Amino acid sequence: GLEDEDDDDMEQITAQKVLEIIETAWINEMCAPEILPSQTDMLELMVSQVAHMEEQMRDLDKNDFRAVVHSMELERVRYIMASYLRCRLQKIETFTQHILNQEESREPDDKRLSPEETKFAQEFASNVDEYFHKVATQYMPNQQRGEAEQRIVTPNLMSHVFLKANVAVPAVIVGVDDEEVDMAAGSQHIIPYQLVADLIQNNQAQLI
Amino acid sequence: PNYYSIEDIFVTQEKVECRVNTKLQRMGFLDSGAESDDLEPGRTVNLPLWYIKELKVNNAYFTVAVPDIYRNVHKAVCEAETTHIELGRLHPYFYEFGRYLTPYDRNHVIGRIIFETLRQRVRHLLDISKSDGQAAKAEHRLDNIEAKLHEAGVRTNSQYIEWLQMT
Amino acid sequence: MFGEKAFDLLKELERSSQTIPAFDDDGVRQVLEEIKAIFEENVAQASSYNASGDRSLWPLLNFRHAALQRNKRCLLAYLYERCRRIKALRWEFGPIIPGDIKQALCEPEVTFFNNYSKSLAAYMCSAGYNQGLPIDLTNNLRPPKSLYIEVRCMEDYGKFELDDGEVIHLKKNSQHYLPRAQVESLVRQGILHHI
Amino acid sequence: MDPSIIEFIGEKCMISIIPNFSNEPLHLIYGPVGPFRAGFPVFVPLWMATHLRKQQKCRIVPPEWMDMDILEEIKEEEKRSKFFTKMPCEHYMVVAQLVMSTAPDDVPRCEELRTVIKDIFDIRESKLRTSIDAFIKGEGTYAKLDNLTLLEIHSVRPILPYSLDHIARYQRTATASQRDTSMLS
Repeated sequence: GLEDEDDDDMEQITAQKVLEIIETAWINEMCAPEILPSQTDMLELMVSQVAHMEEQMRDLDKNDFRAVVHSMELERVRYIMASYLRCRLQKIETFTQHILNQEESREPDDKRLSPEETKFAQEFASNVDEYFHKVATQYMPNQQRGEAEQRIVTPNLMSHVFLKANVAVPAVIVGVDDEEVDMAAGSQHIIPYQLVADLIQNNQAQLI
Repeated sequence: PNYYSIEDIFVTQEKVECRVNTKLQRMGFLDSGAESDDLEPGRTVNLPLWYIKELKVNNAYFTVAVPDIYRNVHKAVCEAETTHIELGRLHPYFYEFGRYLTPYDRNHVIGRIIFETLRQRVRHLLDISKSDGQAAKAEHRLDNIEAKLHEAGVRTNSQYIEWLQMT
Repeated sequence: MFGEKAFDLLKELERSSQTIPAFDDDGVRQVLEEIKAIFEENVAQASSYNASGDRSLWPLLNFRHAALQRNKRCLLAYLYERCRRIKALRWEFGPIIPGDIKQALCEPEVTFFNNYSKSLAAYMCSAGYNQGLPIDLTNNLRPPKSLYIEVRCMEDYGKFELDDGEVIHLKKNSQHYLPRAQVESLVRQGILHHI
Repeated sequence: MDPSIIEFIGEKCMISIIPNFSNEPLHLIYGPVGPFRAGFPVFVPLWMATHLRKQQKCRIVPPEWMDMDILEEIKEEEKRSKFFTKMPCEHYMVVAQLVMSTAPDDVPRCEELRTVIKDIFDIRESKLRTSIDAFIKGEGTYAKLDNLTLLEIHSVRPILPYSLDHIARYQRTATASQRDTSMLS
């Protein structure tokens, strides 16, 4: 109803702006221990914006100058997208163990994880078991048979990462277990990650 | 099933000099057959970690038990010589042994020693910041947990170089 | 050697760095003769009155346990890194140009190779476009440039270029009727650091 | 952490340059781009003057922090900057390299300039060794960024932390666990 949104709506979101709209939420997963929220708007955003700019080229599909530039920017975009998904592929390809368990805690919406990832992941875990098929499956585990209880991959949430200040330059004391006394706006007092899976889901703070 | 690693099972193996308080039976992997389901209260024994990982630090089937490197004397003067206690390869990994073994002491000292030792790496690799030349530099005073970050920091500089211009 | 051989087992890949002649299915046969060599003993005392429930077995449970731990998870690495290397070179190309040999498939890796290729295929279908554009990601980085010419190379083997050509002889001087979709696979798995 | 990953960050920044065309075989992109007229400045990113100057299309000029006196006073302030100093664009270590490759065809004083950037780079880095030389008792709730730049910090990143977890696990376990009279792991 209330128009004029940063999404694909009744206003111009620049290719530069569509860079902005998820650049940080890619950089976070670069520097991180566990999975972060999923996003899905991109899949229609990119393909829409990119196709429109493509056809805008496609009229003048011979040039040397600006057709070329548009192509270059497009390639930069695809680098970023492939990189995001490379990392998340990697983390769940590792973390097929108890990632499923938070998901059966709620099975979140597009927030936490995405469905095709789930198909991917359960397909894989079936593969591992039906590969172990041709190892020891006259005597496959007599108790710990399927997806197991001590077999874990990515539980750890204290990989001490760098945090970027962006808020009240005084100690705006906010959600974290530790003594985040002496918070600020352009500073950092580094800490673990478990204690803040909060501000970055608030996007109060950022990573570096 | 571990704090996993390619070193997944350099984990439950370190052999000891474990003594005895009471009787034993049927030593199994020792010279044992149908020969001893009985032995003495008091006998030093070399023993793995795996079966004893879960054998009752309170209970005494076995006893107060340390290795001699792991005996407290050198380790004490190396919390006073937490400055140049030198390692080599007679005890190549020396860094997270207590990361199992600490509660089996009955004297409550191990972890303090160890943490001090690696606070020294909080001070140590001040000098380690570059790859100056050819193959290898100093590659035998090393646990193979410091080996990893050592190679890693080397690489970090190695590619920083290629950044340094078009190079 | 008492649970160490994987240092030897991935030593199959010792020369196979990027000067790779080929590969094989090493290090399974005698070693997984173990898994059935041992369950006999591990379950020899099974629900037995041989001891009527006392302390004595308590290592032996663990003997089994650690034996298995080493076994299974060694094996996890033994396929896992293989997925990893094949995935890397398969980021250098699709399944257009398959593995060097397709004879170092330790049988259940039927499941695994195909599973990985097609899990990724599914994810591809999601990716690129909502319908799914398997979208060129890691090869043929010509900006808008020629479509139909052949070029010079650096002596490939594998001979897997089926694409659109009668015979392009995918090696050095693979120089024939080469279109664009002919030449759509290999960039750095060992050819054209030099045209 | 790389030589180019940060140019996906750094190289997107802008200056304003002069071309020798007006609006091209295409006029202009639907975008923040300005109208193209030769003989006059135009604002662009710096992933293109690269593409353009070597395409023999344009001239170019720098920012203003690319000078002498700013880069003669920032250093002496930075001397007793017990923490950090003036930060002209905060990733000038990547802009300056991608600047000083080609543009020194016509940039002025591209050598004493380089001298100073190295002179400031090394010192700030070296400072970023000695910060470590006070870190006691697991102070992973206290640190410095206040006028940091990024091209220095990624030169450390993988080293310490993938260790620092199990390093200060002995004391990070302390405000996260319990035992009897002695310290816990």
